[PDB]
Amino acid sequence: MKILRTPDSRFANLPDYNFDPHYLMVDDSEDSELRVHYLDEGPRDADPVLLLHGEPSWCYLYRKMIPILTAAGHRVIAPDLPGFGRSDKPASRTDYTYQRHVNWMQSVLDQLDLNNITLFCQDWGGLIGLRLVAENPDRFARVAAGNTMLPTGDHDLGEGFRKWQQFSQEIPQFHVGGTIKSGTVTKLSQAVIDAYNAPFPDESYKEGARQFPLLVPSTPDDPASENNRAAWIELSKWTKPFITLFSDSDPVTAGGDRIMQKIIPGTKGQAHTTIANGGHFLQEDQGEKVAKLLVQFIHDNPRHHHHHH
Ligand SMILES: [Cl-]
Ligand SMILES: [Cl-]
Ligand code: NA
Repeated sequence: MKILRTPDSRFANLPDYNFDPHYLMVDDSEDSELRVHYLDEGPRDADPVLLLHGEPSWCYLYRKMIPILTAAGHRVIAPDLPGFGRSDKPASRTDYTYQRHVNWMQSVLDQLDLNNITLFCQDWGGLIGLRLVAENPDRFARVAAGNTMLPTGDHDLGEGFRKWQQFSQEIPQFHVGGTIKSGTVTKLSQAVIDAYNAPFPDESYKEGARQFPLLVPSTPDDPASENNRAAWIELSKWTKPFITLFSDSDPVTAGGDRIMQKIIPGTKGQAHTTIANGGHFLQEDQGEKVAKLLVQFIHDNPRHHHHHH
């Protein structure tokens, strides 16, 4: 595979974003490697909070959440998926697969040796992140999920998702900022919208953004269907804390918290809530509120341990 790298001038002086870049290389699965950007904030020895973004966002989506988390003493890891943000971007839509995305984020976990993780996931950050939880029980301490899902393809995904999937593929050019506007309930400033467009100087950089909706399992024969069935059987044994923080104004994922509460034992006892005045990209509309709830969630669910452990 071939990769594109967004010029660094694109990332200059973005609103409410001043986080230094970190990088690591991951195997591209085709005999080379590509660069993953991530943020790594907060005390070096603190348990990490892993913030995974999805389609078609990047770690900028988390910028209002990160300072609240680090002020409360948390280490925060916020990676950019290949195809997005400051990460390298495979040049063909066919380069992007569900399994590759899982493997690329697994490599982040492995290289950073993240343990005792609190995951917060949304959109594809949950399609990927919940797979990582299922496949790495011993690395995760807690999970928070908002406006996400984990489809196996055995069921209809519903009105909202079907509309999105169709629109995302029909449009002549993919307007990343347009998608963020459509998935928020706030009149975003143009400089914020421009920050969502920053990774993508032209259409050639958008192949990951264009492929993502096609990778969502919607049939039982999807290449990810069985892996997601297996993930659900692991989640049905997840007894550690699991909270849902879905918002009120996202038809694509509405009600998706109920199946998590039904199936996942570690949801029992947690103070799930519905984030008011929040669209699909609830971190953009309601980042402060969500981050405060995530701080509280960690506080309400201590991990008892010795020093250095
Ligand atoms: Cl736009
Ligand atoms: Cl999608
Ligand atoms: Na429950």
